[PDB]
Amino acid sequence: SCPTHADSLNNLANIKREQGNIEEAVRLYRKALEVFPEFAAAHSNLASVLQQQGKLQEALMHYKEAIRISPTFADAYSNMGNTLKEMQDVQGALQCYTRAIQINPAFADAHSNLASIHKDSGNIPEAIASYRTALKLKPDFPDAYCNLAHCLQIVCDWTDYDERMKKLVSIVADQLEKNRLPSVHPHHSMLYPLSHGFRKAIAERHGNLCLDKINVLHKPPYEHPKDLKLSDGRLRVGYVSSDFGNHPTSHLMQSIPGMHNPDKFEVFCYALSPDDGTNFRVKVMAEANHFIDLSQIPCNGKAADRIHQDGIHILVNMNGYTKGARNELFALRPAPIQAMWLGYPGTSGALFMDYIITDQETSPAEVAEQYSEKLAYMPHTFFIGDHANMFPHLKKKAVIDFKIYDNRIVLNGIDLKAFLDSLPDVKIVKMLNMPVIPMNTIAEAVIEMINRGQIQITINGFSISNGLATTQINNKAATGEEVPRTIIVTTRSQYGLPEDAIVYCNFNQLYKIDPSTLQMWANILKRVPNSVLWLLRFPAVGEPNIQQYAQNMGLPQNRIIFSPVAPKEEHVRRGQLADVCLDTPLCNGHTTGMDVLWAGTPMVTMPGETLASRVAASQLTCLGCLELIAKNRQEYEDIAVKLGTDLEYLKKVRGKVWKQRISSPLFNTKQYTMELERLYLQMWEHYAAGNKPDHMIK
Amino acid sequence: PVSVPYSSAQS
Ligand SMILES: O=c1ccn([C@@H]2O[C@H](COP(=O)(O)OP(=O)(O)O)[C@@H](O)[C@H]2O)c(=O)[nH]1
Ligand SMILES: *[C@@H]1O[C@H](CO)[C@@H](O)[C@H](O)[C@H]1NC(C)=O
Repeated sequence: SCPTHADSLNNLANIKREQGNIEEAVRLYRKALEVFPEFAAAHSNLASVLQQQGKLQEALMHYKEAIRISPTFADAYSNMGNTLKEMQDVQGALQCYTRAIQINPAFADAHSNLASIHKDSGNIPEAIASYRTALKLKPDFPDAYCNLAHCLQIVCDWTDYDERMKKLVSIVADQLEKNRLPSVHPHHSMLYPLSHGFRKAIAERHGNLCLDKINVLHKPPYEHPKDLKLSDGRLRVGYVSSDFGNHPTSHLMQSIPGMHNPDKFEVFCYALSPDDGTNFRVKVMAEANHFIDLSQIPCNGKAADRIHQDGIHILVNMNGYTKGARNELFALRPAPIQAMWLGYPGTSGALFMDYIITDQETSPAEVAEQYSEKLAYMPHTFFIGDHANMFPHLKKKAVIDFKIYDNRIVLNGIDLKAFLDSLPDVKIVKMLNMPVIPMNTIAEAVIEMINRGQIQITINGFSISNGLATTQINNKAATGEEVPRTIIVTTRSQYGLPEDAIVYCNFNQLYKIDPSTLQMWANILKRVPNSVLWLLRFPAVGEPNIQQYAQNMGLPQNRIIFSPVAPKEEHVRRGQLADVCLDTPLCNGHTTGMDVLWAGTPMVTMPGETLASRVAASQLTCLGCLELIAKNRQEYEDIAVKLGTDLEYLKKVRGKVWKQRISSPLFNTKQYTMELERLYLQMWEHYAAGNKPDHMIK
Repeated sequence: PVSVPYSSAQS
């Protein structure tokens, strides 16, 4: 019955936990509870290591007990909430956090936890308010501070920015060195001024989280295959993604599983997510050699087995530290070779990841210590995209002359050719080359349809769709799931763009912008007097913030023009209206990059050190356009301005991008696949020859 | 109008 005994035990276990020795800690707590079953704090403690070991179901039951025993235990509620949160029961997590606050209004953690839920839900403004409260209540509070900081980042609140950055760094530094799990998230790390050293460390500790979660499974190391004997000479490659369905990953690589050489390769896709219905999921399922739904198999043990089971030589992690990820699977080491690829733009910083697949531009050898994995280079760029398949109606365009611009009123359509031929007067500017519809009555009707805001019209029997109503005419087209079967009109007037300006665009989510980035753009716009910047309300709540800072830089409001976010296909297609994209140098447009290039719209970039900031450069290089790549702020602005003012040049460059986007290897997925295949072989040779992972710079 | 899925955090 003895509380004093039980008390003592507890103290020791706390200690045991201090020295990371979770193993032992747990054993002690459970003994404490055996001596004293009505021991609130024991229950609580035990609960939170069970939580850390990922034994949620049980961890939960303990928190329940603690609370029942000691109903004023605000702390217990708050953690129990976190458990529920991780259990996907947001409903219940929410209840806990709020009970905590109600029981003890002064309790900073619950405020912060609450904010977190909001944050994950999208509601940033409320996330912020709650963080601020938590911080007011407890001013030294790293999780709060760092999350808040990212919220602010996301809506471009740049109050105290410089000094905020210092503090972040300072907090990380402190946390790392005091061996505490750092408050900045590995994915976000990429946005703040931290040493590559630090970024890597962050990734590192987050990796260890998986270790704890699989260690309690006590699984013996796996037996890995050593030859391609059992797999009939074919190397077996496992792609693991929670994004097989409508998500950027699939919009880049859906074609690839399909394009592997069956003679030498057997492809296994492991979905970490339930089939969302979309044709993305359909196609990958249709085309992979084996499609395996792991969202079915919650247990990582079982799932890891199921991989090993399949006899995978190389396992590919398309997720890194993003939503949906199950790195535990990688941490269990079911396959001999395990590589990061495509999905996540940074190091895993983790022992269980052997390679990261990248390229010479994105990750030159100078900055190789950013990464904990060995570099495996693709030959040009490691980036790829399905645009060629998804969006073949943007392979060609036509325009209308209402006075000759390539980007004022644009038509694309699979049957576009066919239609022009029914037309009387089509002049044909050379470069393929661009057909120009003169100001007929036809031209008028079209432009009138646009102006009247009508859905679509018919002309000589061809449907001519207003490219703002795509979802109304065919939602499958609008999302990328189908190729449109109409001819689509796209116009500056649709988005309230000036018919006679230089349009600089950036379609990234606004969190990729910082003060200095906006700065540069300000300078460009001042030096290109007849120009506007085109941006996305992404989130909308960020727009007034940009507008604000825009004006302290002394730009009249009307110099920056916001549009709403649009369905994948409209978003891509309307990039044809821009003259030049200006890439965020803090974090490059990745998918966004490919989308802008597909429209034929040169992009000006300023590669940094972090992988994430060198991707646009890498893409441009593969495309063949080094004159778009700045070495510094100065050069960037010049390149911008030149293209803004020298219309001759612009016409040249734009024409190049447009042609190159076909002729270069960038958007060629077949070639890409084949490259990816050699690179795989290389990796296997090297392992099958008996070596440990080493850089594959070919 | 519209929301598109994108690459995000985790926590
Ligand atoms: O109006 C828009 C703006 C963007 N996107 C898409 O939203 C995603 C962008 O996500 P993120 O910024 O994470 O991609 P990145 O460019 O960082 O790869 C991609 O599918 C874009 O094509 C879209 O469908 N409509
Ligand atoms: C978003 O997703 C695409 C696919 O996962 C990925 O290639 C890109 O690097 C991601 N963007 C960011 C900012 O992480």
